[PDB]
Amino acid sequence: KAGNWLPGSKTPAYLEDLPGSYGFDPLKLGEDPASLKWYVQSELVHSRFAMAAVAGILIPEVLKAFGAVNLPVWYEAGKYAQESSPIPFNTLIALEIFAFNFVEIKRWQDFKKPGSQGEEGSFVGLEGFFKGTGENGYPGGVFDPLGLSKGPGYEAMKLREIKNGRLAMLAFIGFASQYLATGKGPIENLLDHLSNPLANNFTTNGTSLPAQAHPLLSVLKP
Amino acid sequence: RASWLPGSEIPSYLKGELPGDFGFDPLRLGEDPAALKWYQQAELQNGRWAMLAAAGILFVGGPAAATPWFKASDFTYFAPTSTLFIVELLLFAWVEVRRYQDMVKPGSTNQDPIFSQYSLPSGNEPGYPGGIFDPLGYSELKLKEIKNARLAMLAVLGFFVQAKTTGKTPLDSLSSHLADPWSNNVFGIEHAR
Amino acid sequence: GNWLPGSDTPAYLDGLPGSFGFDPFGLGSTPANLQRFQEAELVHSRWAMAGAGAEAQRNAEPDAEKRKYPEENKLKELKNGRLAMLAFVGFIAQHAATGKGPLEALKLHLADPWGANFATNGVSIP
Amino acid sequence: MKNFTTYLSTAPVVALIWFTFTAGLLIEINRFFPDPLVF
Amino acid sequence: SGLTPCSESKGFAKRQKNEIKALTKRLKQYEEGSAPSLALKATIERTEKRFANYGNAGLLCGTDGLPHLISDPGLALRFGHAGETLIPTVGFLYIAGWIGTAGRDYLIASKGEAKPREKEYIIDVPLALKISAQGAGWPFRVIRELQKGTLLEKDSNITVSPR
Ligand code: CHL
Ligand code: CLA
Ligand code: CLA
Ligand code: CLA
Ligand SMILES: CC1=C[C@H](O)CC(C)(C)[C@H]1/C=C/C(C)=C/C=C/C(C)=C/C=C/C=C(C)/C=C/C=C(C)/C=C/C1=C(C)C[C@H](O)CC1(C)C
Repeated sequence: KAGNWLPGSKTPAYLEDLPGSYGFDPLKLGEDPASLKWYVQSELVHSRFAMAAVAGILIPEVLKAFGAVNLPVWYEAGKYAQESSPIPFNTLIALEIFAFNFVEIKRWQDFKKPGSQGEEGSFVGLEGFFKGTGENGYPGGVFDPLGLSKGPGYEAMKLREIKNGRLAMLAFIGFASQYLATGKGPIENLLDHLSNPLANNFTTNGTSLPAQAHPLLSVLKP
Repeated sequence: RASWLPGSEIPSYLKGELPGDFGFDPLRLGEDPAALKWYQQAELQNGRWAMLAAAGILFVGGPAAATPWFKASDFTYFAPTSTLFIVELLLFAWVEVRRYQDMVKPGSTNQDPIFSQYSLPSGNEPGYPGGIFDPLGYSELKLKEIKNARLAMLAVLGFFVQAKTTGKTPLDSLSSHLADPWSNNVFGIEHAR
Repeated sequence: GNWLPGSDTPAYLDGLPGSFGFDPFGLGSTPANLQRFQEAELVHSRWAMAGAGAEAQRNAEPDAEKRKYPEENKLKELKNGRLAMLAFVGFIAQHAATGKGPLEALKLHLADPWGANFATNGVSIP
Repeated sequence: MKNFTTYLSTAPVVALIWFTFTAGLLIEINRFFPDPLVF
Repeated sequence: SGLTPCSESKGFAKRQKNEIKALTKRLKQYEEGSAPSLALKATIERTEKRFANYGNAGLLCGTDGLPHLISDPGLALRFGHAGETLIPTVGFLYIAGWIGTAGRDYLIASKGEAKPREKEYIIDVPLALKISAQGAGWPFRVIRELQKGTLLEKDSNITVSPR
C-alpha cells in the first residue's frame, strides 16, 4: 500500500495491492470485486482525461502569463474555435459521437474479455495493435509506443499516473468552480491570491459562502 | 569515510560504490536501484552540460560577444530561429538514442554503423564510454569530474537566478559584490525589492 | 541489419527478405497477417516506384510466393521501394504545405538550405 | 448509564430525536431561505 | 401552454400590490419601532422578496396571476424550467434511495444477530449512524446488487398462499 489516508484507521483489505491505494473507501463502493475493477478503469480514464485537459488549460495559460502565446481562455475557447472551424457544430458532435462510440466499445469489450480485441480476426488485420497486457486499465501496444511499460520503473509510473491524475481531476473541478465563482481565469485567480491571501480567497468571492446561510458575514465586518 | 555531515547517520544504500558518494540523500530520493542508476546517469548528463554551459557563459571583443547571454538569441545569424532548433533536435535525437540504447542494454551501441571494424572497446560503463570518446589514455578521476560537475551545476543555477532577480550579467554581479560585499549581495539587493 | 542496433528483433521477422527487424507493435505476429501484409508492402512499393481485371487475377492463384513474387534483388527492391513511398508521401505533404511542385522546391532548398524548409513555413509547425 | 442509554435507544426516543432533528432542519432552512418554490 | 412569464404578468403584479396593501393597512395602527410594526415590516419585506424571486426564476403564470409548474422533462430542459420539478425529482429520488438503502442495510445487519427482533425496537444507534452515513453511496451499491443478482430473494424461498 502507498499509505494510509487516515492514520490509525482500519484500512479495507481489498485495497491492499492496488496501485495508488491509501485505503480510502469510507462508503465501501469497492467492496465488491467486479465493482472495484470497473472503478479502477473509471478512475484511470477520468485521470487521463483530466490530465490532458489540465495540461491544455494550464500550459497555454502559463505561456500567456509569460507573454509567449495569446490563446483564448479555456471557458471561451469553444466560441472562438467554432467560428474559424471549417466543420460546423452539429457535424462535430456527430463525428465525436461516432468516434467515441467506436473506441469506447472497443475499450469496453477488452474490459469484459481481456485480450479479445487483439485476437486473430478481431480487427481488420490490425489486431496486433490491441493485444492488451492482461492488466485492467493499461492497454499498451499502440498506446505504449516507446515500450516503457516493459522497463523496471513501470510500477512507480503507475503510482505517478494515479496521483497526478487525482491532482488533475481536483484541478479541473477547481478551474470550473473558480470561473463560476470569480469570472476570471485560473492564473488571474492565483495571482490575486498571491497578492493578498487573507482577503482574496473563497470566503470573499460572494458565492462559496451564501449570505443567507451565513448571517455572521454581514455582521462581523468593519 | 568522507561524508557531507560528519557525525550523522548515513543511508544504507550509499556505500561509496558511486563516485562522489558522501551519503548525501536527506529526502531519500533514489532508493530503488533503477532510480539510483537513472539519477546517476542524469547527474552525469546534467553536470557535463552544466560544465559546458558555465564555460560558455563565463567565456563570453566582437558585437556578438558583447551581448548578454540571456539576450543572445536576438543576434542575427544566417538562419531563422526555427531552423537551428530543428537541426539541433535532429542531431541530438541521433546521438541521444545512441546513448539511451547504451543505457538500456550496455555495449549495444558500440559499433560504427557504417564501419564494421571501428568499435568502442567492451566493458564500457553507461556514463563512462571509451574509444574515440577517450582519444588519450587518461584513465580518482571520477571524483574530480563529479565535483566539477556539481560546482558547475550550482554555478549555472546561480547564473540563472542572478540574471532573473538583479537582471545582470555574471561578471556584473561579481563586480557589484566586489565593490562592497556587505551591501551588494543576496541580502539588501532583494530587500530593496 | 537492425533498424535499432541493440533492440531484439522478433523471431517471426528473421528470414524474411528485407527484414531489418522493424515491428514495434507486432502486427505481423500471426502468419496469416504476415503473408498478406508482405503482399501489401510489395504492391505499395511497386506502385510508388512507378509514381479490376488485373487486380482480380493477382489473387486468383492459391499459391503463396506467386502473390508476392510471381535473395539479394528482393532486398534491393524492398529498400528501393520504401524510399519511393517515403518520396511520394513527401511529395503530397510538401505540395500541401508550400503549394509548389516537388522539383522547384528542391531548387528552393538548394538556393536556401537554412531559410526555406519544413520548419520555416507556417504549415508543418504552427 | 448503560441502562439509561439503552432506554434512549428505544424506538420512540430515537424517533423523537430524529424527527426533532429533521423538523428543526426543515424549519431552519425555511427560516434562512424563506419561501422556496423552485430550485 | 399559452402561459405568460410571471415577471410580465399583470395578475402577478396585482397580487403583489394587493398583498402589500393589506399588510400596510394592518401597519397603520401601531407606533413605529413597536414589535407589531417591526413584524409587519419584516413580513412586507419577505413578500416583496418572494415576488421578485418568483419573477426572476422564470416561472410561468396563468390567467389567475399565479405560478404554474412545468413537469415534462422535455419542455423543462428546452425552456429553462428544470428547477421546478426535474431537479427536485433527482434530489428526492437520491434522498429516498438513501433512506431505503440505510433501512435495508440495518435490517440485513440485524438479521445475523442472535436476537434479530431486539435491534428493531431497541436501535443499535452507533451501527445506525454508521449505516446512515454510508447511504450516500447507495446508487453504486444497489446497481451492483442488481447486476450481481443479490438484491432480490429467489421466488423459491418466499412464502405464498395456495392458489
Ligand atoms: C467536457 C466537455 C465540455 C465542457 C465542460 C464544455 C464547457 C463549455 N463550453 Mg464547450 N464544453 C465541452 C465540450 C465541447 N464543447 C464544444 C463546443 C463549444 C462551443 C462552440 C462553445 C462552447 C462553450 C463552452 C462553455 C459554455 C457553457 C455551456 O454551454 O455548457 C456546456 C456544459 C458541458 C458540461 C459540456 C457539454 C456536456 C458534456 C460534458 C458533453 C460530454 C459528455 C459525454 C459526451 C457523455 C457521453 C455519455 C457516454 C456514457 C456514452 C462552457 C465553459 C461556449 C461558450 O463559452 O460561449 C461563449 C461556446 O461558444 N463549447 C464541443 C464541440 C462539439 C465539445 C466536444 O466535446
Ligand atoms: C487542485 C487543487 C487546488 C489548488 C492548488 C487551488 C488553488 C486556489 N484556489 Mg481553487 N478549487 C479546487 C482546487 C484547487 N484550488 C477545488 C477542488 C474546488 C471546488 C471546491 C476549488 C474552488 C475554488 C473557489 C470557489 C476559489 C478557489 C480559490 C483558490 C485560491 C486559494 C484561496 C482559496 O479560496 O482556496 C480554495 C479553497 C478550497 C477549500 C478548495 C480546496 C480544494 C483542494 C483540492 C484542497 C486540497 C489541497 C491540497 C491538500 C494541498 C494543495 C497543494 C498544492 C501544491 C496542490 C488558489 C488560487 C479562490 C480564487 O479563485 O482566488 C482568490 C476562490 O474563490 N478555489
Ligand atoms: C470519477 C473519479 C474517481 C473514481 C471512479 C475513483 C475510484 C477509486 N478510487 Mg479515487 N479519487 C478521485 C476520483 C476517483 N476515484 C479524486 C479526485 C481523488 C483525490 C481526492 C481520489 C482519491 C483516492 C484515494 C486516496 C483512494 C482512492 C481509491 C479509489 C478506488 C476504490 C474506492 C472506490 O471504490 O471509489 C469509487 C468511486 C466512485 C464510484 C466515484 C464516486 C463519485 C461521487 C459521486 C463523488 C461525489 C462526492 C465528492 C466529494 C464530490 C467531489 C467534490 C470535490 C471535487 C471538491 C477506486 C479505483 C482508493 C484505492 O484503493 O486506490 C486505487 C484510495 O485509497 N481515490
Ligand atoms: C427499511 C425500510 C423500508 C424499505 C426499504 C421499504 C420498501 C418498500 N416498501 Mg415498505 N414499509 C416500511 C419500511 C420500508 N419499506 C415501514 C416501517 C412500513 C410501515 C409504515 C412500511 C409499509 C409499506 C406498505 C403499506 C407498502 C410498502 C411498499 C414498499 C415497496 C415500495 C416503496 C414504497 O412504497 O415506500 C412506501 C413506504 C412507506 C409508506 C413507509 C416508509 C416508512 C419509512 C420512511 C421507512 C422506514 C425507515 C426505517 C425506520 C429506517 C431505519 C434505518 C436505521 C435504523 C438505519 C418497497 C419494497 C409498498 C409495496 O409493497 O410496493 C410493492 C406498499 O404498499 N411499505
Ligand atoms: C510496418 C509497420 C510496423 C509497425 O508494426 C507499425 C507501423 C510503424 C505503423 C508500420 C510502419 C509503417 C510505414 C511508415 C507505413 C507508411 C507507408 C507508405 C508511405 C505507404 C505509401 C504510399 C505510396 C504508394 C501507395 C504510391 C502511390 C503512387 C501513385 C501511383 C502516384 C500517382 C501519381 C503519378 C503517377 C504522377 C501522375 O502525374 C499523378 C499521380 C496519379 C498523382
